[PDB]
Amino acid sequence: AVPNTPKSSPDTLAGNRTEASAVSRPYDKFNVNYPLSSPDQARTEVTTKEIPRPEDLVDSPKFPLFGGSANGYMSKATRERHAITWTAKEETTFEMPTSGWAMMNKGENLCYFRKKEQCIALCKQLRSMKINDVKIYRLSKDGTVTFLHPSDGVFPEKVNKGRVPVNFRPFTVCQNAKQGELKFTEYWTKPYEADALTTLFVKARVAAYNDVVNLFPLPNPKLTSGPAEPTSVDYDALTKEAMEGQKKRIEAAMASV
Amino acid sequence: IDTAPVTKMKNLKTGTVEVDQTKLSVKSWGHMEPCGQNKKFQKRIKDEAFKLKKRQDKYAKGSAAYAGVQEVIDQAKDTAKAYEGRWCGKKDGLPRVIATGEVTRGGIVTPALMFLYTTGWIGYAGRSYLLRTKDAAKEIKIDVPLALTCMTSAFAWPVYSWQDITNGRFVAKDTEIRVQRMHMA
Amino acid sequence: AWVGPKKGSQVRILRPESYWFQQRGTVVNVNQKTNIKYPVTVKFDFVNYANVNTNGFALWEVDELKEGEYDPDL
Amino acid sequence: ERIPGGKFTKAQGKIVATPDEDGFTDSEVALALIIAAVVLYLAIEVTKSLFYGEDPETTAKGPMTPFEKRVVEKGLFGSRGDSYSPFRP
Amino acid sequence: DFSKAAFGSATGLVAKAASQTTTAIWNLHADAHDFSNSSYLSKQVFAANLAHIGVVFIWLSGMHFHGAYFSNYLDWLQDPSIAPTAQQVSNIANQSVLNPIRVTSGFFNLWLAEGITSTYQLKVIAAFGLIASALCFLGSYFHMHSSTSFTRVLNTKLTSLS
Amino acid sequence: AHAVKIYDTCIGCTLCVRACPTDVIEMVPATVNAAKQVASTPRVEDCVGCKRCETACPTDFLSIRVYLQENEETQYSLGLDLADWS
Amino acid sequence: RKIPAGPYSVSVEPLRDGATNEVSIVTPPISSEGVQEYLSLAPVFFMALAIFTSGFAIEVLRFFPDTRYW
Ligand code: CLA
Ligand code: CLA
Ligand code: CLA
Ligand SMILES: CC1=C(/C=C/C(C)=C/C=C/C(C)=C/C=C/C=C(C)/C=C/C=C(C)/C=C/C2=C(C)CCCC2(C)C)C(C)(C)CCC1
Ligand code: SF4
Repeated sequence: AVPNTPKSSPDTLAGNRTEASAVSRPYDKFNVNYPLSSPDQARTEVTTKEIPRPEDLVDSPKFPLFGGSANGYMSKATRERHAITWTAKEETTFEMPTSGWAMMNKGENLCYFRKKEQCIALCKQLRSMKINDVKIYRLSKDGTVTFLHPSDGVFPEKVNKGRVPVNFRPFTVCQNAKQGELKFTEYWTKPYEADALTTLFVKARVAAYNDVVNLFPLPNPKLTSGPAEPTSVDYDALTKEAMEGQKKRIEAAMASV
Repeated sequence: IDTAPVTKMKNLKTGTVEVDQTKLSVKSWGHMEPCGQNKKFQKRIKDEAFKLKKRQDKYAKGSAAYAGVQEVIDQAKDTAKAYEGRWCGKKDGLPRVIATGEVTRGGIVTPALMFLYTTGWIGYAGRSYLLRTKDAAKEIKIDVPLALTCMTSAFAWPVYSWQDITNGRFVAKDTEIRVQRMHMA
Repeated sequence: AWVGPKKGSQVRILRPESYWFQQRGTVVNVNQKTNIKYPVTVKFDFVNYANVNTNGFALWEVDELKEGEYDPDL
Repeated sequence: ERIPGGKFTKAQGKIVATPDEDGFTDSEVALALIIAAVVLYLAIEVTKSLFYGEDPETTAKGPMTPFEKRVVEKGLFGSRGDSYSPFRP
Repeated sequence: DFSKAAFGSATGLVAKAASQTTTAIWNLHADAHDFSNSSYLSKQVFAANLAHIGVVFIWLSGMHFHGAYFSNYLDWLQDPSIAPTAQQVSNIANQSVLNPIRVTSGFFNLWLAEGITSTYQLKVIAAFGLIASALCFLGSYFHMHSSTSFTRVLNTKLTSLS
Repeated sequence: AHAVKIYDTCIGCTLCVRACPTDVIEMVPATVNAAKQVASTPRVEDCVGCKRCETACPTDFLSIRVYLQENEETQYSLGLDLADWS
Repeated sequence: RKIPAGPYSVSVEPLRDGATNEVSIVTPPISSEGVQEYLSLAPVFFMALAIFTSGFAIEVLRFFPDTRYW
């Protein structure tokens, strides 16, 4: 129907949603292994044949007993879909994440949602009702299906092998470098993204700055085109005595620890 | 066509600032006089008495309301007689509070001492209770005998507090309390 | 051998960001495994803003206190 | 003619005396508009310069003036620092 | 036993270290009448309603008492155009200016609509209001502590209630 | 994409995993805590920023930290339901 | 207590045989220790302290109106 839904296809209404997201939001990108944490993690692949896009399913037997609601996704206005594929033991009622109530099928079940949060909420509800094998998929504009939630087959609540730690920082939260210490670096506004080596280095650097009794003057550059100023201080002798001071200070510090 | 009242400054080019010692007292100030002979204060008292009498006239003689307003009138008369010793300006007639530190009629030193003693009593009673009841149970559930013991025993707060301050039992060492060092000082 | 504070002994927290920093807590148990970074489990009378009063600390973040060398009045 | 509002306008009796002529004629207004047009052109140039920022080659390919060389060498006029501070000394 | 349980909320507040915060006190106040789902929820609700009825009866008794003793109700009967005042104000501090407070609750007109002409009738109504409040408090106690569960009144006995 | 980090103080509660409404946190094996498991966030792109994971972390301070990045909002981070940017 | 009755109930179990001549006192089983403990609550104790202080101030204002002795 033309008054119920726009007459044009979702792709026509989308226009250039792609090639503009890459311009409007160049930061918005997925890592090389989105559902997983390591490249060598099986990476089970599914296609549209297994989980088809919702516009290709009409009165599917795997749909639950749902009467439709205004709270579902935006057909023809959005193209991304998230699907849940869970198998029931009996036909019971459950709350849809978009409000309203549906009744599960005896066997296979399949629901479609826009946001992954709705799918995860439904998965939490189903697992609270003693349901395993709740698989959550993502449907893209072109129909590519990405398998999510139990990405490596084991639910994230349970530790499983082959899962490399991601975004793990080997220190306490307040052991991050301060923004002033990371100034003029790529991590100035994001000190939580700095390396452990970088954070330790800058935290030692700030301490080094606060020891002007042994800090080095770092002589001025020679920018003027004229001859070098004779001055009255020998930089070579200062450098040698600073080498001696650094050696003795390091020796004493290592003796302390 | 005129401006605000122009005030006259002291063109003090002499190089010295003279503070008159005889002017360091309320009785020597030319802008405040005792309420007894302040014409504006007397007019205020007369207006108050007239308003009270007018309010009284509404109720018939001998009624309870008449007696109430009569007691109000007597209270106002006694208050006026007491306030005649206060200091009240020269154009307002409202008695003033002298916070210089001179012990005068309507001063601040005696009220300050009384309040400070009373509230040091309150604070020391609370602190003593918290020190002798180091327990949230006894905080939500007041130990009434111990609470009243502390309350009536805090009368010696000014001297006990100073003894604890000088003996180190009052303040806490900064290295033994929860102090904000999240910046890793 | 046992490493770390003794069980049930009061310790002062040296972790600057901890809710009980420089305060005092009772050691529940110390994990006698060298790979554990924060073995010292300390219980406090005060709960933090998360309404939890038990936390694990590193060996260098707790100062064991003798039976009478601390202040009983916190 | 105005309807006076406010106690002080009535009390002080200040009158808004309109000048008989205009004051700037029309030719001088045109000259002001021309100068403002030149200022607008300069403002467009400044906006284009600031929006696209400073290109990386300038201040890197253009050698510093001897004044700038000596100032950076000796650390003067806000150099040897990371601040602007127009009221430096 | 019952007196021990009267401060049972405070005892539970101090029992756990997690509830030894002022936030626990504010929660104790906020969750005061939030009667949790249980076998005695309907008893609790009905007893609370009856206690509130007793409170309102206390209020009505106080209003009739003020009409009887601290009001110019008889003078208003003799002349309705006068200001209805039913709250005397004692001479403390300096508040004597507002001693007759013109009450605007309409109790004088209500009592005249009820045929009340003597302050003795207002005294009797205040006394009977106190008696009714006492009876409501007794009934609320009884229902909270010794009566039927009342769980059938909204689903099963809704026809009888309505 | 709101960056979410895990620190050494994590003790393998799995509460942060159960509190995530978008399956961001994930339990990896590790040899730093007695639980021999540590949270990880390999799907930060799904993090809305609700900080439910921080509400469920029992450590003295948050072993899992959600750093909101308002200059890098995403339809997954903004929780868009009626607008698609893919 | 098979019949669902609230906690702290002075009600006899409604599952009784033929009419019983029994004593079932409907009065709260309160305790003097419990009553004293309740009146020692921080809300009760501090509201009583506030009432006492307010009344003391009231009486001082009544018998010594205004600050006549300033
Ligand atoms: C044992 C009780 C006690 C004691 C000794 C203190 C002592 C202090 N408080 Mg304090 N306070 C208290 C209770 C107490 N407070 C309570 C209950 C509150 C919550 C309202 C506060 C809120 C508070 C704030 C917001 C501030 C202080 C500040 C201060 C300091 C300056 C004095 C001041 O401004 O007081 C003023 C006191 C108040 C404004 C609140 C008083 C409320 C009542 C009167 C106190 C309770 C007394 C206690 C119940 C007695 C019971 C005894 C009985 C159990 C035996 C001082 C260390 C200030 C500070 O840090 O300065 C350095 C400050 O900014 N307090
Ligand atoms: C028949 C009337 C009635 C009844 C029986 C209830 C009953 C209930 N309401 Mg409710 N409510 C009502 C009317 C009513 N409400 C109305 C008219 C509103 C709109 C204003 C609300 C708004 C409301 C909210 C928003 C909430 C409730 C909640 C609740 C539950 C817990 C209440 C509680 O613990 O409060 C304890 C008692 C108090 C907090 C009273 C404190 C005093 C109040 C806050 C201000 C009074 C100021 C006073 C008038 C002025 C002082 C005098 C001045 C001169 C100083 C309970 C089932 C809460 C709940 O979770 O329900 C499950 C909840 O969150 N109600
Ligand atoms: C000590 C203070 C005090 C007390 C105890 C009372 C007590 C009473 N007044 Mg009263 N009154 C007072 C001060 C007081 N009043 C003041 C200062 C005025 C202004 C002149 C009035 C004006 C007034 C009128 C006009 C009437 C009463 C009535 C009543 C009776 C009804 C019970 C009641 O108030 O319901 C309890 C209600 C509340 C506690 C408040 C309900 C919410 C209010 C209406 C909203 C506004 C709150 C507040 C007024 C605004 C300021 C609050 C805060 C900012 C300070 C009762 C005896 C009525 C009556 O029939 O008397 C026999 C009546 O008609 N009073
Ligand atoms: C009549 C005439 C004419 C014409 C005229 C005209 C038309 C004129 C115009 C004029 C104009 C039209 C003017 C305008 C102006 C404007 C301006 C002048 C502006 C400015 C601004 C500024 C200056 C600022 C800027 C900025 C900003 C805001 C941001 C960025 C940065 C900057 C700072 C740059 C002609 C020639 C024909 C003839 C003669 C006369
Ligand atoms: S809740 Fe905190 S401590 Fe527990 S596993 Fe998650 S991040 Fe680690």
